[PDB]
Amino acid sequence: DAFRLIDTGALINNLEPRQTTSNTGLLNKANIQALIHGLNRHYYSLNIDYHKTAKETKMLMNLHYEEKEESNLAATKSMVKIAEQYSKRIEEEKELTEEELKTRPKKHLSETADETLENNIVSVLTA
Amino acid sequence: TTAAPLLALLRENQDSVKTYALESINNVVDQLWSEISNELPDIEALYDDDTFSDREMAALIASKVYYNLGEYESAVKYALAAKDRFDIDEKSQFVETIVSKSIEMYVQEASKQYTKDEQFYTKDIIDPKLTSIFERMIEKCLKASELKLALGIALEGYRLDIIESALKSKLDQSTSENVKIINYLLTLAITTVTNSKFRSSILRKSFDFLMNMPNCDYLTLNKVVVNLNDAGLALQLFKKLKEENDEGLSAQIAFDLVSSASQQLLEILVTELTAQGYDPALLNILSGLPTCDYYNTFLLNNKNIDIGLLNKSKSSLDGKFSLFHTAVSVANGFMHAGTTDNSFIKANLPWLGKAQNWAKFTATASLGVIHKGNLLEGKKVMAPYLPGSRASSRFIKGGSLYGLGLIYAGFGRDTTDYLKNIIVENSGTSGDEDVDVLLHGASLGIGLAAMGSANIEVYEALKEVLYNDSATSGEAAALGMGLCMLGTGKPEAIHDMFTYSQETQHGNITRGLAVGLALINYGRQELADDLITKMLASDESLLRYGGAFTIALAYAGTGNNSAVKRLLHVAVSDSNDDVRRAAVIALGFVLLRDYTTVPRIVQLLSKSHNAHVRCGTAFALGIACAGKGLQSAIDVLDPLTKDPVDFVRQAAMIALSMILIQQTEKLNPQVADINKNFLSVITNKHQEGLAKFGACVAQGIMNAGGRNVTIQLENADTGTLDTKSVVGLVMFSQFWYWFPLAHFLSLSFTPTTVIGIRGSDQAIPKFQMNCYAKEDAFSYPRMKYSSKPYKVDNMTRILPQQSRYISFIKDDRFVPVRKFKGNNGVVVLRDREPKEPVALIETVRQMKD
Amino acid sequence: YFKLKKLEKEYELLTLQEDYIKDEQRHLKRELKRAQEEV
Amino acid sequence: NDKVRFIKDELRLLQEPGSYVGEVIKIVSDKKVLVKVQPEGKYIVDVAKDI
Repeated sequence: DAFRLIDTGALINNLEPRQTTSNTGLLNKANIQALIHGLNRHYYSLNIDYHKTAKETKMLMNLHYEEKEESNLAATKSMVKIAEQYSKRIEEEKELTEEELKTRPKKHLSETADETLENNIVSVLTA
Repeated sequence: TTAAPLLALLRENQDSVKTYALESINNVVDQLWSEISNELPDIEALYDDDTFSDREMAALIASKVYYNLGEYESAVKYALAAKDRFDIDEKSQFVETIVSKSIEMYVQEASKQYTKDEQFYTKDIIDPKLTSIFERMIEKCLKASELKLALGIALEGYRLDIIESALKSKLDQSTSENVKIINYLLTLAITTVTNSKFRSSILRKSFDFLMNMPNCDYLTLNKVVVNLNDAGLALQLFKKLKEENDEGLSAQIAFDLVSSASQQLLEILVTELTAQGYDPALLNILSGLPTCDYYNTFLLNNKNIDIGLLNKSKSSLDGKFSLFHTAVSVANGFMHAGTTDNSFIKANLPWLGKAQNWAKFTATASLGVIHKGNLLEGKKVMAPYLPGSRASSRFIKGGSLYGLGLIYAGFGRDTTDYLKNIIVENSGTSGDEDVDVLLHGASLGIGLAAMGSANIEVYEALKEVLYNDSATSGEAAALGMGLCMLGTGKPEAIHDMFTYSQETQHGNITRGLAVGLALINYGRQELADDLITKMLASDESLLRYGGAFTIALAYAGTGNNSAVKRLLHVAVSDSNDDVRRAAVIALGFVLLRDYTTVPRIVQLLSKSHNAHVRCGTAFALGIACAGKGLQSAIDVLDPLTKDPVDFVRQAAMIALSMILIQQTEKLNPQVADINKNFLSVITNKHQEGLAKFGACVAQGIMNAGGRNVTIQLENADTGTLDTKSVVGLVMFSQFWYWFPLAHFLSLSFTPTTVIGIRGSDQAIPKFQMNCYAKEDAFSYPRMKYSSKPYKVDNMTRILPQQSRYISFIKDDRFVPVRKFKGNNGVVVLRDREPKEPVALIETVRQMKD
Repeated sequence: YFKLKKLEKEYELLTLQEDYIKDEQRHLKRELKRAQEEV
Repeated sequence: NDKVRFIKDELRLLQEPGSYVGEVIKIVSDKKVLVKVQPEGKYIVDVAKDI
């Protein structure tokens, strides 16, 4: 939040500045919102806005062939453990399956299976 | 039974064998169609043979090949080659289908060829085989005596030959039923026909249909002209009514075209009829001068408002928290609108002292809404507030210039030279603070005075105002040029205002030009797609705000299915809260054709997140349904009332104020609990600042003009929209940036009353009118079923539900013409045997002239 | 004939409601991922 | 959408001071119940209107 001093010229003693009243509210904490129009001199509330352009948007979009090689690094070391990677996932699903048999759970079984589905699609992308 | 033996004889050469084998297939079809599909190449081979004359029967069977397989594309082509072999009167399952399938192919091929040329039905561009079968069903509908399907099938086929032939043949004399069928032709040309080119073509043909008959409805004549918006055909109405002038004919057309015609339509009727001669007593009626004067006496004497309502609301808060001084003038201007009552301002002295420059700017501007309707005293009462007299602040003079345009809006030809000369003198000298204040006020007054005017000097005077790099007076210049560009507007003004908006570093000027671009294109529909695409493609926040209003004004009234789809994608993908709320509120302008289906879309968008969106959806029922109202619209706005968010309650209370106008017991029982909640927010002192602002505005809209006026964008006479009401609501729909934008709502006030006019003396008589609406059933609030009748004189408060049973009494020798169409408004009367005047009602025009 | 064209206008209203829900519900997934991480 | 609206509105519930823990001992005809808090002392409060 910002707090602006008083240069007047629209004000002199007491007047009504700050057109375009919309969006958020006062907030702050306690004393600043106690006096707004009465005493505007040393403190009053404000709002914060940010301006962007078309070029500045793509400047932060660089997060996603350099990344192509880095994508194959995860599948490179996984080829050694590909037997041990799928084994630990299937054996984990076997214990989660017996959990539903003793109920008479689904969230723990769904989250475990979702991680296995994405790992199988990435391995196909290497071919 | 197999088709092999019957189809094996077609491979030899004989005259009798080819005929006998072909006729055997036409008799047995539903059994043998299995093997015929494989032998189809052998059947179609004889169709191309010139020496084979049985192809009419061969193509008839070949058409049944694809007809039994479900493909109707090729079944129509081969069926037309049968000629006399295909019987129209057979009325079998094959005949009643292929003929119906040819109608669907006739509509699809006509609309695609209509854009290239409109004469395609006459020329050979269209398939003549599909035209012959199309005209056979036309004569079939004539034998059943149905004019709805006969004239309705030619609308979607884009052909003017059948409409002229069928309508003129059924004209008899008597002519009461012929006008109704022509009236249905106009109604079916709106909803069914979405194209403006074909809709205007029917209006040009429908006008000559009533002129050929000696007895025709004169109200339907103006209904066609205003829909077409052509001043050429309007001149033929006055020439026909010149030597035929009657007490109830030439006078009725004068008042009905006041609000129906646009600004450019009124300029031609006055100029053209001046050289050829015109009635000197009817001069001012075309311009609309007495129109505002007739309702000045109605609002002054019949005013039902109480002074205690504005006294308890104003005295509730004063001094500290000065944002509430705006809401005082909002509720004050509405209730006193048209009554010319200044006593409330001078009543409380401390309220004028606690007002600051921006607060006195609203208080001084409040005189324009209150004193509206009197154009003679407009500058006389506000004279001390006008420039030229030294005041305590410069903003006081600016408030008078804004209030100056409120009274003179559209009549400002007298005040045009006064406001324009101030702008020209301030165009070369600017940059000072006190100079920009006088320029900001004059730019607002000239906008309403020049509203609808094509004058270039007014646009050029406000064009150089934005080039001084001063945003103090620049906010008014952006909104001033938009009212001058209404309707067609200037084509070069689109690219100039759009390019300068991106190069402007001022916040108020950039947001003002986006609203002005929407005012440039009015009713353009697909013609505005060039500006709509460029505004939505920009990444700026303020440019995307005005892009939603451009679709609202261009598609206002009758809309397009592609216009709403564009508004939905802008309010979703874009993350700007101000742009999302601008697209959801624009949906009310495109739905103005039908107010019943408006809450269906609103109820889906009112439950979403981003409360800014829930505010724009709240007015969607207040922009459209305010003209009529619906009980389902209350349940949609019900959960928005309990929302603890401050700026949402402002959207709920204001939207319910316009729908509940003139509602009481045995009408809308929900008004009791809603109206009491308006005073509960003012009574409760624990509410926030924005919570009490909407309570003072909601109570002022319901009680506006002593509850003698309503807010309606359109009433059904000609079928068009009011320029002053629709454009004036666009500015009222936005309260966010500059608080007292509600003063633009005064242009949309529609009073509901029945004012009779005696054509002999062109005066206002006084007599009781027979009606079935009694205060025991249909009544109005003071400070369903109909049984017993009721009588009331002229110039009285009449509800829109009470205007259906209004009937004049002929014992006083007054012959009504329009009688009752189901709504209010001036109804010109007649006189049977004039002898002496009976009664007269003294209006404000007696004290002036 | 009057009620026949009202059925075609009903399909346009159901199409606008169908295209909005599919666009809004898929947009809620982007807002749900933000709302859960911000709180 | 309701799941999204409830999560965004949780900030108002997170800022709520919460509630204490106590035990009921005796009651009176004034709708004032005696609540004994384990860490703190005893407090006589008013029962809810729904109970």
